[PDB]
Amino acid sequence: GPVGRLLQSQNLSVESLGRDASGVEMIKVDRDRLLAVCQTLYADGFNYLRCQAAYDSGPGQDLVSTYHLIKLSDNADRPPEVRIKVFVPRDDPRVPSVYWIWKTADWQERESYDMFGIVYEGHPNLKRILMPEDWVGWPLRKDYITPDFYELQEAY
Amino acid sequence: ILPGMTVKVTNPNDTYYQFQGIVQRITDGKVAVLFEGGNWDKLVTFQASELEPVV
Amino acid sequence: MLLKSTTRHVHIYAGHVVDGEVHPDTETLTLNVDPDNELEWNEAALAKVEAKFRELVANAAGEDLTEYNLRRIGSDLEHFIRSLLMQGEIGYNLNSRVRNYSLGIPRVNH
Amino acid sequence: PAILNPIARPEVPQELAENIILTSLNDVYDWARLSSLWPLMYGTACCFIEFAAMIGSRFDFDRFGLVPRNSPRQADLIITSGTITMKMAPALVRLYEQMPSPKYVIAMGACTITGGMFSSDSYSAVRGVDKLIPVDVYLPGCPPRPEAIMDAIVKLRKKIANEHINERGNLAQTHRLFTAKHKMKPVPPILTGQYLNAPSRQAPPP
Amino acid sequence: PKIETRTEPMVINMGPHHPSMHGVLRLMVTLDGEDVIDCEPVIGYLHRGMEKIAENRTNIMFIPYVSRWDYAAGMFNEAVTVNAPEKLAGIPVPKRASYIRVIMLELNRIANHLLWLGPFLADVGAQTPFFYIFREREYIYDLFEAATGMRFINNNYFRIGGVAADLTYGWVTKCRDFCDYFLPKVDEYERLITNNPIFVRRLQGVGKISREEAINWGLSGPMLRASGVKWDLRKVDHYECYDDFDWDVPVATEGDCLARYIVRIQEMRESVKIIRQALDGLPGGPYENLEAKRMLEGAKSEWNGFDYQYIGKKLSPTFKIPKGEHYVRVESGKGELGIYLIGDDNVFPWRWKIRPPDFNNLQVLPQLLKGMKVADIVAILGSIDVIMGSVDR
Amino acid sequence: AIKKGDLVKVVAEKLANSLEALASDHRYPPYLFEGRGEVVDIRGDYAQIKFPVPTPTVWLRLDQLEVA
Amino acid sequence: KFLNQITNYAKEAVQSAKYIGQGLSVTFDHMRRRPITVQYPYEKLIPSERFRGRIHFEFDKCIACEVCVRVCPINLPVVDWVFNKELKKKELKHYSIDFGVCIFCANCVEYCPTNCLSVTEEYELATYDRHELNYDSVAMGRIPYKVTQDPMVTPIREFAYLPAGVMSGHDLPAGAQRAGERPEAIANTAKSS
Amino acid sequence: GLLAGYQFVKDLESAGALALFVPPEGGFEGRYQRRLRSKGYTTLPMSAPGLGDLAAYLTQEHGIRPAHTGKEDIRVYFQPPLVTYHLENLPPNAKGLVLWLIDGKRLSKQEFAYLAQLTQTLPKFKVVVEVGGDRVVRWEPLADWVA
Ligand SMILES: CCCCCCCCCCCCCCCC(=O)OC[C@H](CO[C@@H]1O[C@H](CS(=O)(=O)O)[C@@H](O)[C@H](O)[C@H]1O)OC(=O)CCCCCCCCCCCCCCC
Ligand code: SF4
Ligand code: SF4
Ligand code: SF4
Repeated sequence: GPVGRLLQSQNLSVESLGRDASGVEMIKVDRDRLLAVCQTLYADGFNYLRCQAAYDSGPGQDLVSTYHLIKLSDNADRPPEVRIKVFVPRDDPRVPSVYWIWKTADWQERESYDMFGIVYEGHPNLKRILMPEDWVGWPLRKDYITPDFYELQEAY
Repeated sequence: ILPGMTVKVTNPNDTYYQFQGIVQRITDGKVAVLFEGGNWDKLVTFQASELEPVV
Repeated sequence: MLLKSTTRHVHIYAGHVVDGEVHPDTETLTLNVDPDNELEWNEAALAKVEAKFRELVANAAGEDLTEYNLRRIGSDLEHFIRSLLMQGEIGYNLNSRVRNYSLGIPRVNH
Repeated sequence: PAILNPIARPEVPQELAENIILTSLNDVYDWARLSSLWPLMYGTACCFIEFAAMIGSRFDFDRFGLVPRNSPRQADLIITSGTITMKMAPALVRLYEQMPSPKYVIAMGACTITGGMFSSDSYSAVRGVDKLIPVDVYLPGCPPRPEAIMDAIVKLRKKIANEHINERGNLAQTHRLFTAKHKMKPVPPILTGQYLNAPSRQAPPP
Repeated sequence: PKIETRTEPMVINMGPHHPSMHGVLRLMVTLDGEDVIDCEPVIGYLHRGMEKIAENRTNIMFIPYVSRWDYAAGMFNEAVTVNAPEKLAGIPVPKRASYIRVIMLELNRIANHLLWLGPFLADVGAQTPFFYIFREREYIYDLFEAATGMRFINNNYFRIGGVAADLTYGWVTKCRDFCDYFLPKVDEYERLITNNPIFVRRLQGVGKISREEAINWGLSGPMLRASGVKWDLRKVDHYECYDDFDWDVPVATEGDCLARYIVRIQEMRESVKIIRQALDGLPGGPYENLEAKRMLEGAKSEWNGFDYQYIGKKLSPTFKIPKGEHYVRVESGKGELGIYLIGDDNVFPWRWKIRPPDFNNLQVLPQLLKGMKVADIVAILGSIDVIMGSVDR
Repeated sequence: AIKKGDLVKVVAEKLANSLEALASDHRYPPYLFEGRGEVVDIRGDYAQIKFPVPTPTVWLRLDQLEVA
Repeated sequence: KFLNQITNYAKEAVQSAKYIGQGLSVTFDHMRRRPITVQYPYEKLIPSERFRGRIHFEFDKCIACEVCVRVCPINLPVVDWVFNKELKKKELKHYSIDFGVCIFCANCVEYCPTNCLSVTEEYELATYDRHELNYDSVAMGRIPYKVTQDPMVTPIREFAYLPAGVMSGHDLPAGAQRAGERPEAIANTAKSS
Repeated sequence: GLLAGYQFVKDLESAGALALFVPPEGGFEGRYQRRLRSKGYTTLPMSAPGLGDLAAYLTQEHGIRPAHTGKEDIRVYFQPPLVTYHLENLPPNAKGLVLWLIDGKRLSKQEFAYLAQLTQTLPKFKVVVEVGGDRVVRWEPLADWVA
């Protein structure tokens, strides 16, 4: 891919998932070298994120952390707008925070942690924006058992 | 004026003027005309005098 | 600051009502079943509710004092109240108040 | 188990009054009170906007005397407009109990009478406000035409004109209160100031 | 019975009960003598779980739901919800449907800017303009209520292969009447207001983001175009029937509340140009003329062609969106909406995620309150056009 | 065995040991143990359960269910 | 150094005085125009032709295919069929819709194949008891309100049904039409030259 | 005449079924309900548009079917007769039970005649039906106003 080969010469390898019915190409960066890829991309005129949030790839398989990038030139035409992915294992692990490279990862990563449990290493103020802070459960996982609260039971 | 018939509206003081519909139900002298049009079939009640049984 | 689970006909707080105030305490867990008198109560039913409240706060608690756990206790108390009302131990108030059957309408048990 | 969810079947029947003077004074007591309802300026979601359209010039509830109030201490009517999530349910009960006793409730929109379009597959919306506060009038419909909110106001005025000054006993709260010690490890609050002065905002960790 | 003053930074809770139109937002803000040290916005009081619902509803079952994320304009998010499976399936939308969609989106942008404009002018002045926008915002409600069933949100007028139904009969003429009656007033606003020196010094330099920091902080909306970035998703993505209309994407350069106000007013003014330019050029013109031509010769003629229908082929409620994810976008009133649909093989999507513009424009509330004043808090809140319905995801 | 909308019921314990129930809370609601668990989809190994309460469906696994 | 500051102060003060006088004149002018208030209880606003009000149900046309239950955002309409055994005909026993839970999106009315289900112009639903919002199969027909046929209401058209150039609908003659011609009229004119 | 005596209660006890004509602002008929309630009669208003046959809902039983929303397959409730159940739950010294119907305009002439006839039988049961109308709170027997 035009970006998959752009960081090829930078002496670091990433997979290639191809295009996604929109022209955007998807690469699967590894969880540990995420910051390096994000840095070499931010140096190569990728300064605008537009999306960060996760998604559960299967009811027990693993989570994902899909990032989105774009060049954002002024008065521009259709820009390259690459995206990346990070497959974090289900039970224990977590991914690094890209907030320091570019922001908008303050709340988007915060919401992904609130909805899926994905911890973000080196993220400032990792709390739950939605879903009151005393909650427990990561409610957007594919298998979340909602408590038997009275004000959620019915309108009998 | 009986149910099932296709009717038109003859009352210049009504928003449904010169509309055409089908009679769904008649009770107590007043009728209910269904205008199938746009997307959602509308049903509004007219007097027995503000209609005309179009052929 | 207070920590409370307030719904209709159940009001759990985290303090002690000395004369009408609340005064957060961190271990009192007051309870205020049916303040607005949606239902009519008896001496046996209120005792059953108090016993359920005690066995719910004491026998199952070694966890934090977050508002989540307070809501989790209030939900169980209100399910117990609804079960009491279904069995017929208590009933709606029928007084000249709002009279909206929040826990269900009267049915005939077929 | 003869009739589930039974009724009270009370005693001491009414102790109501009859003399023309006291019922004529009750007429004024109920006329002054229903024709000067002051709603609380309380909106949560979509329906609030229609409520605001009911304030605007196109048709204002200023006639039949409705002036929107900001604090609940002066408000005697709360038109609950919007979905009430479990995060904000105690923030409403408070505003309702923090508000003088001859007070009323209108549940507007489908999201405050049954839960609405969120009565299924939603894990945070309270499924109707009738399980938080004693609603007086229900008007259905995703955002109801602001001349349906006024129809609800008509149906609430004709309910207020029904009250009886010899009946204000059914207006206090009984307060059947109990007490039980616990052992539950109080935790520190995780919601304070310290958003930009936090030490983790100023420099990335090594 | 008192409050025991002491020399510390004072923390005040502008809690969920906002006696305004700025949703439910908590905003625990500390201050040192009429300043702002830092604020912690507590969002979430309206999280109803749209993302988990969307995974369990088919498309036509979910399309009434979408009109809630960002209430107002309840057709931008309808447009993006329709576009999401439409792009995967590659279903071609006719040109007449594209023109009706453009007209509806532009009327919605005008209504969005009016709803932002009312309480903004209220918070920096008098409460009469709140009674004037809702006199002017009703003329669009009464056009929607003719075209679609209801007023603003809960229209569900859009469909995958086009638009639920054609316009009413006397609709184009009446929209022309509204445009001619409204276009002078977007300037009458800047006549009666925007020149009070006390009012312009009020938002002269309060709130500010550099062009290079608005890109980093991802402020997609007019909050970007007020910081000197000529970039909107209508001209960069070539949204459906654009490049067919004249374009003046308004941008300021300073990046303050005044710049936001000016960009929003110029954008509201350009929307009327877009509407008046599209109305004179519908593929078929007014609907009564099109119906007359179709009943006069359109039994087989070109007026009964695919390009003149309000919809493509009507799809069953079991559409079964295909496999493969992609990210769709629309330049809404508050900026960019984004739906990261994935979908696997069936009617229910896989991870229907919503990317709302207000959720990202709100990230710099603390940065914009870096010691401005205690009084200009509400002005900076109104300069962002916060809608808590789009702060639920 | 478990198929086509049969009313299932999580057993008691194959659930809170499999390191795939660490999503929800440690406590478990009493609507899991009633014989009302209509199955709506089977992705080979896991199954989506409806649980007749107005809360989202649950993606459990056939190891954690019985036909009841 | 000090005279420029004073001339700027004067140019600001006189400007602030003129820009208050102008607003004062504008507001004092505003109180001559006729109020746009639609005085609801006696001046009800007649709804559009597509307004989505209470659902109407014709028990005789229903065939119990449950598409109303299937395209509903919340699967609301309760349909109770029994499937009689004459040859194959389903029998309807109870149709109902809890209008307290209803969303008024009219997907059910869009996909009814037999035109059994329709929308009305009844926006005046309100009760003291939400359990009275669950409409039986009989409480649903009930021949809708028809605001126009009310002896104590002066109906008022909305903006889309007022003649060309007309903005308000209060001081209106008794012979106004919507905006233009209907298709049949245009075709009839085109028929003659 | 700006203040009313007790003629309303006498007329209700005489006819049995009245048909109010309240003004469309709804704050001037509640006092007549209060007059009714002060005599000993107990009221219960139930907003006529939403009742069924008016014979299955008032006299007989009827199976209410709540809103299942994808869960909780169809179940019936069989709530008791809305009248025979409230005639048993009257206060000890109760003169009767009058039935208030707010939006009587939605009902039909057949249902009005039924409600009128139901007053003669079933002794302790009167009926008030707020048929919309006049600019003053005037009443008229419900046996009249039809045919
Ligand atoms: C420093 C010193 C200062 C001290 C302060 C002074 C305090 C003053 C306190 C008194 C103020 C009371 C004002 C009342 C005005 C009013 O009622 O509104 C007029 C309204 C208007 O509706 C009417 O109703 C009629 C229609 S209808 O039949 O009611 O439906 C019709 O007339 C029309 O609607 C309209 O006219 O009348 C009503 O709606 C019904 C309310 C009935 C009012 C009761 C009558 C008054 C009796 C007084 C008590 C006397 C006791 C002895 C009687 C036997
Ligand atoms: S009641 Fe309807 S319009 Fe109001 S917030 Fe809820 S869904 Fe939106
Ligand atoms: S009304 Fe239409 S959708 Fe509903 S059961 Fe009858 S045929 Fe099916
Ligand atoms: S109006 Fe909406 S919720 Fe009600 S039956 Fe129709 S589709 Fe279902």
